[PDB]
Amino acid sequence: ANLAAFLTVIESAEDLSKQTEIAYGTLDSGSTKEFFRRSKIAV
Amino acid sequence: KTVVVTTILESPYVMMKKNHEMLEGNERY
Repeated sequence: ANLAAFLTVIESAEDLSKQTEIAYGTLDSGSTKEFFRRSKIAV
Repeated sequence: KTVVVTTILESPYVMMKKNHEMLEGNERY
């Protein structure tokens, strides 16, 4: 039965922040790093 | 002319914006 079941059978930025195992980075000097540094949202 | 509007912070009806510690006026809500 379980073989039959086997054969038969991140989605956003928040899901990325929650997952610490996956690593994420940005360009060292750019609008992206500055935007993250100056941001005030929790994520 | 202006109306005195009363409210309470019962989300999501009324809630302060991001970093609202520095935010004031009608914009802070």
